[PDB]
Amino acid sequence: ANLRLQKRLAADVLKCGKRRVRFNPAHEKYIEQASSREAIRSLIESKIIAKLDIKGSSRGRIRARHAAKRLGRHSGHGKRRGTREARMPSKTLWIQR
Amino acid sequence: PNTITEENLMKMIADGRGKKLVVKSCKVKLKLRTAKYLYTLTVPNADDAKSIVKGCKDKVEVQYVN
Amino acid sequence: TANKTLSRKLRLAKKTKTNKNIPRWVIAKDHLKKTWNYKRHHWRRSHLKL
Amino acid sequence: SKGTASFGKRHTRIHGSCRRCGKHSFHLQKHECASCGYPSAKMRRYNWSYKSLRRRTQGTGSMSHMRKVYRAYNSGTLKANARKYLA
RNA sequence: GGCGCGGCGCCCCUGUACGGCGAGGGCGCGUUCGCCCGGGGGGCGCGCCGCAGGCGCG
RNA sequence: CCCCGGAGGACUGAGGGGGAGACGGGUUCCGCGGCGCCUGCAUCUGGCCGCGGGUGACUCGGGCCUAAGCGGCGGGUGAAGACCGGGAAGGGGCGUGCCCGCCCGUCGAACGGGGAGCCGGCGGAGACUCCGGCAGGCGCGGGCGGAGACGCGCCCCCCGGCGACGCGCACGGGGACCGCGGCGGGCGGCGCCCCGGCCCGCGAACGCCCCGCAGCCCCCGGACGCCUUGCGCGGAGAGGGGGGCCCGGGGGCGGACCGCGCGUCCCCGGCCGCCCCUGAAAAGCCGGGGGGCCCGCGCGCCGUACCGACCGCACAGGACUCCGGGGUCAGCAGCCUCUAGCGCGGGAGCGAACGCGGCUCAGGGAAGUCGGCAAGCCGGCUCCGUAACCUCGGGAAAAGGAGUGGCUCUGACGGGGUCAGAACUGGAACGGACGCGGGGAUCCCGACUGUUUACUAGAAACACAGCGU
RNA sequence: GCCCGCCGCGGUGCUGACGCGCAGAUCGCUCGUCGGAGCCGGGCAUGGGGGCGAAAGACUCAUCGAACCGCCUGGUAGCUGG
Ligand SMILES: [K+]
Ligand SMILES: [K+]
Ligand SMILES: [K+]
Ligand SMILES: [K+]
Ligand SMILES: [K+]
Ligand SMILES: [K+]
Ligand SMILES: [K+]
Ligand SMILES: [K+]
Ligand SMILES: [K+]
Ligand SMILES: [K+]
Ligand SMILES: [K+]
Ligand SMILES: [K+]
Ligand SMILES: [K+]
Ligand SMILES: [K+]
Ligand SMILES: [K+]
Ligand SMILES: [K+]
Ligand SMILES: [K+]
Ligand SMILES: [K+]
Ligand SMILES: [K+]
Ligand SMILES: [K+]
Ligand SMILES: [K+]
Ligand SMILES: [K+]
Ligand SMILES: [K+]
Ligand SMILES: [K+]
Ligand SMILES: [K+]
Ligand SMILES: [K+]
Ligand SMILES: [K+]
Ligand SMILES: [K+]
Ligand SMILES: [K+]
Ligand SMILES: [K+]
Ligand SMILES: [K+]
Ligand SMILES: [K+]
Ligand SMILES: [K+]
Ligand SMILES: [K+]
Ligand SMILES: [K+]
Ligand SMILES: [K+]
Ligand SMILES: [K+]
Ligand SMILES: [K+]
Ligand SMILES: [K+]
Ligand SMILES: [K+]
Ligand SMILES: [K+]
Ligand SMILES: [K+]
Ligand SMILES: [K+]
Ligand SMILES: [K+]
Ligand SMILES: [K+]
Ligand SMILES: [Mg+2]
Ligand SMILES: [Mg+2]
Ligand SMILES: [Mg+2]
Ligand SMILES: [Mg+2]
Ligand SMILES: [Mg+2]
Ligand SMILES: [Mg+2]
Ligand SMILES: [Mg+2]
Ligand SMILES: [Mg+2]
Ligand SMILES: [Mg+2]
Ligand SMILES: [Mg+2]
Ligand SMILES: [Mg+2]
Ligand SMILES: [Mg+2]
Ligand SMILES: [Mg+2]
Ligand SMILES: [Mg+2]
Ligand SMILES: [Mg+2]
Ligand SMILES: [Mg+2]
Ligand SMILES: [Mg+2]
Ligand SMILES: [Mg+2]
Repeated sequence: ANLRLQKRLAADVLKCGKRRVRFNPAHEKYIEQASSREAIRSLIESKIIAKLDIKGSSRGRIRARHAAKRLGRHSGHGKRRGTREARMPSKTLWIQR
Repeated sequence: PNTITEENLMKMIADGRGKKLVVKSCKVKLKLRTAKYLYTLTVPNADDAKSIVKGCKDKVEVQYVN
Repeated sequence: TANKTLSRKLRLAKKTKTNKNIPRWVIAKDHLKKTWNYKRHHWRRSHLKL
Repeated sequence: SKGTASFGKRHTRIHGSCRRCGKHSFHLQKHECASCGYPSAKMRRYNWSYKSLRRRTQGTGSMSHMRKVYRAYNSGTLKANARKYLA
């Protein structure tokens, strides 16, 4: 009933945080009977224990706004917060020329 | 670890400087374990054949492919 | 501290070693009613200065 | 903030264990004990504190040698040995 | 004082729903536009009905 | 059950309620068991209680060196306790007997100096320490080449070197990070669209070969040039042609998937600027001049668990330092977030006064009040336009105006964004949240930046450069 | 020893909260400063009629117009209580 030991042992083998380790709701009686990395390794084999993939952040909208910005969109005076020098330093342009 | 030319390899053999040789199949790697360094040679199997015809009987060679 | 001299280590070790209760067979043998060893200590409320 | 807040800046040891008297009284910076006076050759004793005197003195320890010598004198053969020597 | 729950209609509030089809500066893409459409959504007011509604003490 | 599991909904928001150290604590660590005490509610939870366990080093630190200091020194002084101190016949090599010699501390740094370590794995609790593999350090035993810059055994006296050092806006190079595509493998959803979403594609210390901008040096020869963002350099020998040395780095072979970019952090390089400020020492190791002469074995002692579990009588206080992703953006600001982590003396119902933290209010606009206290107005970016006075540096964002979204296009700079312009369009809207000066005319005091009554006084008080005795 | 502004360092106003506190000095909003007479950590030095002080009689371990601890000391009181 208390399965904090197996959760820490499982995240150790899978090399993941304890938040991304999932146990099959049934077959739980078995997880309770494990106390070693060896017994847990067999459970990750039978598939009773598994690790969820990380959930990154979709960049589809970001890639779209960048495409529009390379076309001249979202870049007028209402969208600029920093000054012209902070956005394009005068010395950088002089050195290039 | 370092790499070696075959004549220096035979110098090492002939003056008993190695403790074990390994053949690795893949161009074949010949791996020689001496006191100081591990020396490696790369030769085609045709040349491995003659190097082992010339292999030393005071010398344990072990094969390896997997 | 993780970086301690052997002398402080040994005096701390003795405090830990002697922080114990009276054996029950000792209570029976010596015919005691007081059964608490009042020289015990607990790390949360102690001020061992060793 | 001269009270409770100032109390939170304490992570130093002022005194440590004395090699002679064993108390938490040896000053780690002045290198001299405030209870028994070590490394002085003589012990720190003051007549304005007889309770301090009684706390650590002759008799609060084992008295092992003196105990044996006194019993030997009072009831054993020691004064006879003295007569044999002083002949 | 056998309540209410849940509907249906009226009446109000907001301001014309998604989608479909057919104008749009421009170079198959396209903000926006017109029609279906005073529409769609919502209700703590008004009117009429499936599930229901009258409890143990003293 | 507030414990455990699954599913959902949220939060902390990389200066973390994350991952780890120093100090302090001292067993709080781990496994099994439990609820008498504690866990201001409960508990089957637990840093609580019982029983067993637990921290492994040639290479990490301590031990050594010296800093600011502290102690010791024939003696000196004082009634003593004790305090003060160079003017003393002050020790070494060996091998007899010679020779050299002026006189302290194996005290003081777990951040300074200091020979030498990387990867993979295994456990309930330990790892740069174990195991396997691969190395490194310190020890002990069986006289030639070149034109040249340069290349290829010791011992004593003296001359030197390394160790060994400030701050700064820039500029340049490497590493890590981060992105955009391709290609391989796997997911998720899917009312319509979707080759448009998500996850994984890894390479150490060490050894050999090559390659390394700036910088310093050699040879020829003898001059209206070379060159940086900035400078700077040359008859005390530039440019051009050919070479040498250093370079915390990179590549190839060992050890053992493919391209292309802006930026961030860290270290390094050559310069330039600054000072009535000029930015430690020693052990240890080495060079010069003069003179005299491969194979084996080993590496002792101490720390190492865990914790903001520390101090405040137990606690919204106090408590040093590492590492630092994405989007918007000038950004280590605010707001949302991947990874990781998830307590905070307990819950339910009602929707009174009053209070505490907030919001909006017609018409007027300081009439309120000791007093505009409190609140509100202003605020980003671009363009326009800016007075008195002044120590000529300022005042200055003075005051005041106008624009700013989305979409479709066009031009300029050598793959990369910036800057400029036009048409169309939307309640007559656009820094749409967030972030973010209200302004002006004067009088008194003190020149200014700075300091202060820890806990009722931040000022006109103190300090200050300057001036004088 | 320039200006806006983050962490940091400080502490203006609300004479706000609290004031049988979260706390024997804290919390919220607002505010000063932010390359310097700047801020922080460890080691070391100065000892009570003495130290240290950009000076407030400030600070010297919740103690300061003279610290704390034990003793002289059951100090003396024409004064208050019993
Ligand atoms: K572009
Ligand atoms: K420890
Ligand atoms: K404690
Ligand atoms: K305080
Ligand atoms: K002392
Ligand atoms: K238990
Ligand atoms: K005398
Ligand atoms: K004296
Ligand atoms: K020492
Ligand atoms: K030292
Ligand atoms: K130090
Ligand atoms: K050290
Ligand atoms: K140094
Ligand atoms: K020389
Ligand atoms: K350890
Ligand atoms: K009520
Ligand atoms: K009332
Ligand atoms: K008024
Ligand atoms: K009035
Ligand atoms: K006001
Ligand atoms: K304005
Ligand atoms: K626009
Ligand atoms: K003043
Ligand atoms: K200033
Ligand atoms: K001032
Ligand atoms: K005051
Ligand atoms: K004040
Ligand atoms: K002030
Ligand atoms: K004033
Ligand atoms: K003052
Ligand atoms: K601030
Ligand atoms: K004040
Ligand atoms: K109030
Ligand atoms: K406060
Ligand atoms: K500033
Ligand atoms: K002094
Ligand atoms: K002092
Ligand atoms: K005093
Ligand atoms: K006193
Ligand atoms: K006393
Ligand atoms: K006395
Ligand atoms: K007295
Ligand atoms: K009197
Ligand atoms: K009196
Ligand atoms: K009385
Ligand atoms: Mg400029
Ligand atoms: Mg001290
Ligand atoms: Mg319509
Ligand atoms: Mg959040
Ligand atoms: Mg535990
Ligand atoms: Mg309770
Ligand atoms: Mg070392
Ligand atoms: Mg060190
Ligand atoms: Mg561990
Ligand atoms: Mg240094
Ligand atoms: Mg550890
Ligand atoms: Mg009035
Ligand atoms: Mg002033
Ligand atoms: Mg005050
Ligand atoms: Mg300034
Ligand atoms: Mg400022
Ligand atoms: Mg009396
Ligand atoms: Mg008295």
